[PDB]
This record gives sequence, structure tokens and C-alpha cells, in this order.
Amino acid sequence: NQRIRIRLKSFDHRLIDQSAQEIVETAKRTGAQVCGPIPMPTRIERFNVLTSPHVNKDARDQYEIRTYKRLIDIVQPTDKTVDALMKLDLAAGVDVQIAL
Amino acid sequence: AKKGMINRELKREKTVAKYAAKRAELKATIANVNASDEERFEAMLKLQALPRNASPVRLRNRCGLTGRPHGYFRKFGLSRNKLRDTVMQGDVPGVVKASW
Amino acid sequence: PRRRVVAAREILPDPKFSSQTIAKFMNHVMQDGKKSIAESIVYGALERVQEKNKVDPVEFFETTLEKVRPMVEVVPMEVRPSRRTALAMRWLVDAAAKRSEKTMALRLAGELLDAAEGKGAAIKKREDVHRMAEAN
Amino acid sequence: GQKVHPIGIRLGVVKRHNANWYANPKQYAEYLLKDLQVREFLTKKLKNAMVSNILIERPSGAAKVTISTARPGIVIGKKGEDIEKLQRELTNIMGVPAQVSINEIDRPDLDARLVAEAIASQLEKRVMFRRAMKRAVQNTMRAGAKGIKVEVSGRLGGAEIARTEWYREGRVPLHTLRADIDYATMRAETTYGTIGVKVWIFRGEILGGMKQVMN
Amino acid sequence: TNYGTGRRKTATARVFLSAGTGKLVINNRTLEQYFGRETARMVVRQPLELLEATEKYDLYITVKGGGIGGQAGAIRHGITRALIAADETLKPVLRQAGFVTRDAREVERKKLGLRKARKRPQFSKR
Amino acid sequence: PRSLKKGPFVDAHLFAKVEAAVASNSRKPIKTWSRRSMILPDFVGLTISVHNGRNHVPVIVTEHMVGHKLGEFAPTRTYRGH
RNA sequence: CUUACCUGGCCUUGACAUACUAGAAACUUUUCAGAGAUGGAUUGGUGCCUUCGGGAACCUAGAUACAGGUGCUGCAUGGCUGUCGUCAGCUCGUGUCGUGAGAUGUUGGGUUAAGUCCCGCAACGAGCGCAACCCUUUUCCUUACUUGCCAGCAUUUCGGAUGGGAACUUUAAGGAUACUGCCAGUGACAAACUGGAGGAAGGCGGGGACGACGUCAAGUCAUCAUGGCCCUUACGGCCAGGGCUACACACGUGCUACAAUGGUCGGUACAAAGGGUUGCUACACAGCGAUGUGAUGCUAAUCUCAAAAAGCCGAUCGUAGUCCGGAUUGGAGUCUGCAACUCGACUCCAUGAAGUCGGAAUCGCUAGUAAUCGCGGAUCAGAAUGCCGCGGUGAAUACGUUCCCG
Repeated sequence: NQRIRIRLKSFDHRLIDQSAQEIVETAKRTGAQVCGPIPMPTRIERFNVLTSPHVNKDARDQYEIRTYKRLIDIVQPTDKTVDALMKLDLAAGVDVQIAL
Repeated sequence: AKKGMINRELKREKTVAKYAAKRAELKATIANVNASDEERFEAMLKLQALPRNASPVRLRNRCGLTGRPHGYFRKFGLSRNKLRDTVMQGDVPGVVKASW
Repeated sequence: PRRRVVAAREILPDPKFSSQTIAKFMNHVMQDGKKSIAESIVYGALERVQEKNKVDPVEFFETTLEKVRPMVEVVPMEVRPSRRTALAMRWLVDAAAKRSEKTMALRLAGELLDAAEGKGAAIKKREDVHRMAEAN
Repeated sequence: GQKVHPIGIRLGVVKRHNANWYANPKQYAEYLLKDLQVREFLTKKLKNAMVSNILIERPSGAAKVTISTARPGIVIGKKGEDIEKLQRELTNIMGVPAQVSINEIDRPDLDARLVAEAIASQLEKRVMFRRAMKRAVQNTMRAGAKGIKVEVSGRLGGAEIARTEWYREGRVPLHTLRADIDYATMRAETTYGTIGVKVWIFRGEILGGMKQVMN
Repeated sequence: TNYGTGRRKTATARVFLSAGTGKLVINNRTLEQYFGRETARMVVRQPLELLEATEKYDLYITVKGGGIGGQAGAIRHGITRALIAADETLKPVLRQAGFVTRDAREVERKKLGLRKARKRPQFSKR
Repeated sequence: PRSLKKGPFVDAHLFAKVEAAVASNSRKPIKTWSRRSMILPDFVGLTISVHNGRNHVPVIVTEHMVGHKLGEFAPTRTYRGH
């Protein structure tokens, strides 16, 4: 009863789905059943920044940043699956957490 | 800001870091129920006898580039002017103009 | 506006009597979005008039409305039909507000019955409009 | 009135960010401050090497700095000593091992930063500003851009009253979000003060959106 | 048997329609227990009273989100969609009554420099 | 007010001075800048020169003053009318 | 503290840089005087490379080029911003007319949110502006099935709680759809305009971002950078206390009320978005309460802040300065913090001010808007009636351009 949990975090959804698709494709090639990827709710943070150097309270820029999360489950893992997962490259801008 | 103010901030940070451990020890001893009332009382006296700059409440957040004491935005560590300039140049990963 | 003609906003019929007149009266009574309180006030008065004379609530209300309806404003000119009803409801709520009784519903029913015999501040204001129209 | 930053307004539309890494909220500030220090240090050191773009990445507990330059030989060094020294200083500043990579620009006249740097150098060498502007605009248009606008502001020629002069050939559709517009700003420090230089270059409209751009 | 989904002001209602005596439960509650004000009860019942079919169907309803008015509107929309799915010939009558339209009105966001969506702070020439 | 579980607050340098005077019997006013110190029962009968931002004003401690801060008897702002 | 101001106490190549000369690991313990800055004694350690004759940081001593300045000039400047104003205009090349500066095109007739589009016309052609490309919301499809969901089956302590299911809601990536597409009438017969069907949506469906050529010697030398002028035992640097919180007055922007469409008490329903490891805390005990103690889960679609409030049902108050209002003051406390006197927030008991809907005048708003009700965040040890967001309930009126403003 060994299950592998993969969590992906990023600031760029196109990157995060590219990485998730690559991981899923590799796992399917190795010969293990996978579940996902499952999109978790996105986090959004906003800021209001005054633009003028001295006094204009109504002159502000509104910025935002988003955090995207993906969840992937691997069930019935073959022996080659794990070593393939550490052989898999790490792309900048996407953070990966693996739990056994 | 001025070099004197920046150096003052640096000195206060150094003092807080130096005295961090003993302050926590004395506070835990004061909170200790099993310890005697006398133990707690001399612990409180020693805490009051510690130097003033050892207290974290005297630290003020300043911009990491200019030293400005207003508009700090803990998440980036920069004041509003530098945050605007750098975000609009594109050196902050993930931050974009917000509309909804 | 200046260039366009804006259509009037159609209001839904009252879900209990299917009466746009009753719905408009409820909207005139309602304050700051409290529709439930206005519904209670209007329905209580409609039931009270039904008990104190066994008449249909809708018909009795239309007849009283036509009695308290003006015919002219003020320069004399003929008031369009919608403004007639809008002005009659305002008079009927304003004058009903000033009576002394336990609840707004009872005051509304009481002055509806009073106006059905032509006795009320709303009808007096109507006669005032008649006089000042004779003035012009 | 005032105009929005051409790169900032397109940072998520047709443009890529200059920093590509992820960090938790605790480490975000430290990472950003070290990145800014790295950028300032590199800008100071490579002043005469024709460097326009610096891209910083943090793939896995390490750093990768890509420098876009028109003087790859000068940047690299005689035998590669300069790149290894640069790696040492960058690792020292950043606290993690760092890899420097070089991307060579083959069309320098289509880079907004290099044109502004050249114009500012000429202004500091006190050539007449209208000649400098016309020469730069003609050179870029011959190079093959579809439009370029150049603006200079300040005490032009040493006059006691500052003013602003601009010059444009071609097409510059600033309100089109899908247009590819490079923008640059620079300072010329003359005996009579600061002169500001701004350059816009238009290189055609990008089609397919950010899906095509492959963020 | 038949299924419908209704939406109104961030409220979503799932409606399951069958043939039966006329039982109606909302979130394992009766209509009078769930809705306190009479108009909310009338809005829910409007489609069946219009069709004169108050007695031939059984309803199983769940609903989440929004307030009482939004939930009543969502339930009405879901019942209408369930009836349409059960019989396509009923669509003209319900469309004429106006029940098939999804009301897309929604709360407008607050805007920078304003107290509300449109309300502006008080201003003075003097 | 300060929480009762912590007790009253007195500056150590002022406490040492008053304790030394009471162990002795010196009537010399105690010069201090500690406007924040609490007046204790040992203070009664003593003269304390409290700083008020510009000067040192003398205060003679009586029984009724116990439980107050030293600064309440040294006003810091000057006002006589408009 | 911030702090740039005042009183008093101190330092002088300086709190910080480079360049030169010598000596030391750096660091570390314990005290004494002092309001502190500081000054004096007092311990341990004395380290890392080495072609090892010295070097790497780091500290101390001397010397002078210098540092330092939130000092002045926004009327010397860069950069950044407001405003007219989301106003609809601003230009260029060939050809014609004029001695010429110039004109024409860009005018004239309809129309539009728009120099938006169509006609005529010594004109024929182009760029920046408008519109579209970007984000969000409304209908449907595909992929994805956990921490989220529960239609059918089974077990249930009746709690999706448990097997289980991939239907539905939702979550979030990619797509489809709306284009005067169809019909009728009009306008010129064009641009268009009006009415009808279907459709979730019909003529720009709703909202956001995006602000042309230019004006105001508009604002900022106190974010920053920078020409010039000024100080150098002080206009620089360190410290304790005070002030920025004053108070016969005037003005601007707000909050709470003057009550019955209400106040109080008991019972009982329905959200969205956002935050949480120096943090948020289930539950139990103690307290009238703010809170305290023990303890549990959570690095979070998993645990938590968290009680939504207005709403509905029942009782009572009966028009009174009141069972309205909640200022002010007296007395007890809690928490953060080295420290709540000047000068914090909150809790309990007592007190119970003006206020009876407010002159001349003046402001905002055309639909999920106004009005009203609650909830969250940035800043932040603590300290919002401000600011930036989120949802609940949910109106009235537009005949028209005669006058007011632009």
C-alpha cells in the first residue's frame, strides 16, 4: 500500500500545467496508474501603491500576484517509477514536493 | 534616509540579535508556574535591567534600498517608490497589473 | 437624458395578488431595502379593510386610489396617467404616517377606510390642488 | 498626460518576466533583495560590454544568470578568466552556487537599451543632440525596425531653461497590447546637470498570444 | 428522474423531479420551515401553479450560497429547467412567463477613489 | 493601568536612591528623570526633583500621593490664556 | 523608537567609504559609577590558510586627502505625478489656388459613445488618437476526481460517519457561442434606425486596465539621483527627558443619533472574499466580563479565525427627553510592551449631556445603482469612525433642453 503524492506550486499556470503534464506522461510511460492532476484553489494577493512621490492619494497602481497549486497521485508504483521521478528535471519557477 | 539613521537601525538589529537568547530565557522563567515567586521576581528585575535596545519593539522597518520609514510592504522588503519602479521594470517574479 | 428615450422599468406583479398597483404601493412604502416590513404593513391593512367591510382588497384599493387621484398639477397642463398614480400614493402614505395608532398597518387601513368616504388629509390636499388650479 | 510603462503593461500579455523563480512568503523578500543587488553589481561591472538584458533564475538551490550582450568576447575574457571570476563574485553575493550564461545579440540596433546608451554617451561627449537623435533613428530604421521614437529632456546645449525634443519615424502603436515594443531610459551626466533619454522601438505585432509566447 | 440546476446571485440549487403526490423538501426541511417570509414561498411554487401541475410531481431540492431571495430564485430556475428537461413542449409557456432566463445581475465592485461602486465623496467649490 | 499580577514598576536607579536615603535620613532632594516610576509607601516624607522636560521641579511626597506616577506632579506644558 | 523640533549632558578623519602607517584573532565572563551616552576594573579564548619569514577577515592606535548635512535653490535639472479629460481630436507626402505667410484635403448632407461609418466634393493618399487585441462576470462542452461532492446501493452511534460511486455542485485549464445571423417596416435607394422569433444573453450584454498633440515656470531637491551655493569642535554624530496630542476661536472630510418601518428579551435561518508557525486555535476548567490555565489540529479545498447582521416567530415598552440617545465624569480591572503620567486599546459597576430632523446655501447618485446590514486585509508588539476589498436585502424618477456649469 504505497502511494506517491506530488504537490506543485507556481506563479505561472502555463508552466505548472506543462510540468504536471510532463510528470504524468513520464509516469504513464513507466507503467503506473496515476490520478490527476487536480487543480487546487488559487491564492491571490493584491497591493495598492501610490504613484506620485509626494501627494496624490487617488493616484495608485493596483498590483496582484497569484499562487497556483496542483496535486498528483501515483498508485501502484513500479520500481522504475521512483528513480524516474528523481531523474526528472526541475524547471525554474515551479516547486515540487514529493511524499511517500 | 540619512546614513546616521541607517547605522542606528543596524546597531539596534545587532543588539537585539545579541540579546535574543537571555530575554527568552528570562521570559520563560517568569512564566514558569513551578518556579518560586522570588525566582520570578528577580527574573523580572533582570529583564527590566536589560539594555533598552535589546527590545524588539524599538525596531522600525525600512526600505532595503533607500531606508524610507513609510510604506514598507513586508512581503517585498521595499518601500512604495522602489517597488513601483522595479515592478514596472519587470524584476519581481509574478507581479502584474491587477484588474477584475 | 438629452438624446435618448429611456424606457420605463417594468415592475413584477405582487406574488400574492398579482397586482402591479399593490407592488408599486409596497415599493413606495419600503425604506432602505426592507421589503419584508413593507409587505407585512400592506398585507395587514388589506386584511383589516376586508374585515371592517367585506369587500375585495384589490377592488377597494383601486377605487380609493381613483378617488384620491388628482387630475392636474400646479401654468395648467394635463398630468400624464403614471404621475397621477405616483402622486396619489405619496399623499396616501404621507397622510397615513401622521395618524396615531399602534402599527403602520392599522394606520394605513384606517385612513384607507377614511378616504373611501372622502375624509382625509390626502383628499384635503387634492381639494387644495383643485383650488390652486382654479387660481390658474 | 503621463503614460504607463510599455513593458509593465505587457508583462503578462506578450512579455516575459526578467526573474523566474518561486519562493515562499518568508524567503521572497531575501531572494528579491539579493536579486536586486546582483543586478546593480552586474550593471556597474559590465558598463562597457554592451549589456542589455539580465535574466535571473533559481532552479533548485542554485542560481543561473543569463546575460544578453553584444560584446561576448569582452564579457567572456581572453581565456575564460572573466566568467569564472564573475561566477565567484555572484556566488559570494547570492549565497548559492551560480552559473553564468551568455546570449549574443546579433542585431544591436534593434535593442532599445544599447541605442539609449549610445545616445547618452554622445551627449556626454557633447555632440549636438539633434544630430545624435537623427543619426540613431536613421541607423535603427536602416537596421529594419518598423518604428522608433527618441526623446531627450533637460538643459539641451547648456541653456538655462530646460526643454524636451523628440523625433519619430515609422509606426509606434503604444495602445496595442499585442505589439512588440522595446523601451529604454538613460541618463547623461554633463557639466550642467542631467539629461534624460528615452527610446521606443517597435518590431511588429506578436500573434497567438501568451500561448504562443510560451510563458 | 429529471434533473435541473438553478443559479441566482452566487446561489446554486440542485433540483430532482419525479412523479408523485406533491411532496417537497429543501435541505431535509419543509418549505414553510426553510422559508420564513411568504413571498419566498410563493416564488418557489410559481412554476407549478402556472403549469397547474402542483399535484403530479415530487421535488427533492438542495441549495447553497447567497441569501433567501437568491436561493428562492435559484430554486425557481432549477424547477423550470427540470420541467423543460422532462418535457420540451413546455418551453414556450415557461419562456413567455420569463422563468427560463438566467438573471445575470451581480454586485458591482468597489472602485478606487470612491466610497462605493458609484457613490462619490462629498465635494465643495467653496 | 499595569496589570496587578506584575506588581508596581519602579526604576532601579531611583529605588536604590530612595532605599539609601531611608536607610540613612538625608533630606537632600533626589534628582531624577524617571517620570514613569510609581510612588511607593517608602517615598512618604521625601523631596524628589522630577524632570519636566526643561527643569527639575521639587515634589514633597505625602501619604495621599501613594499609587500615582511621579510625572503627575510635574506638568510639561505651559498655558495661561489666549 | 519613528523624529527630522526643544532642554540638558557628551564626541571630533568622526556612526559609514577609499588611500597610508603600526599593533592585535575576533570574540567572552563578572561587576562599579552614571538618567543614559560613556568611563573603569575584571574573566576565559586567542582562532583560518599558508611557497608557511607572512598573509585572510576582524578590532585598536596615529596621519590627511576627506567623510557627513531631511542645510538652500522644483524659477538650474532627471525621474515620477495631478489637471483640463476618456474630452475627440492632432498631424504628414504628391497634385491644384495664392507674389506671399497660407489654403485645399480635414469642408458640406445624414449618423454615431467616437475624425464611427456612408454620400457629394481639385483633390489623391497615409500615421498617432477612437474601436479591437488583455482581465473579470453571465450559457454550454472537454480534461481532471482530492483535502472538495453524494444521485443510486449497503452499513450506520443518524454526523458523507463508513464501504463505495464519478452522477450533481464546486474547483481550474482549454474551447464553443452573438455576427443585424433570420423576418417585418423604414431611411436614400447608403450609413444606419425601429419592431418580432429563436437563444442564457440582441444591436456597445455589465465592470476593469489602457489616458493622443498639448496647457498650468502646476507638485515633489524630505523616496532617490543631480548642476550650483553654504557648515566643518558643527547646520555633522551619540544619549535621557519633553513636544509633534496645547486651546478664548474659524473651516473641510466623516461617525453616532434625535426613535414605534423602533428599543429590549427568548427561540430559530441564509453568504462572499481574505488571513494563520515569533501564528490561528477545537475542547475542558475559572471568572459577570475583557481574559487566564491545561490541551488538541493545522505549513492548510484537510485544522482554525467564525458568532454573519439586517431577516422570521413570541413577549413587553405606548409617544414620554422615554425601557430613545450615549457624551462626560467617579470607582474597579485585563492585555501588549523595559515602560500606558503627559499620551494606548478593551471589560465591569455607577452617572446619564446636547439632541424633538436642523436658515441662506450646497453635495452624491440612472439598476443589482442609491439606501441600509454585516464580514475581511495592508500598515502593525499594542493602537481605524480612515483607506482598499467582500457579500446580504434592495427602490424612486427621467416630459425635455427654455434657463445654471463645463
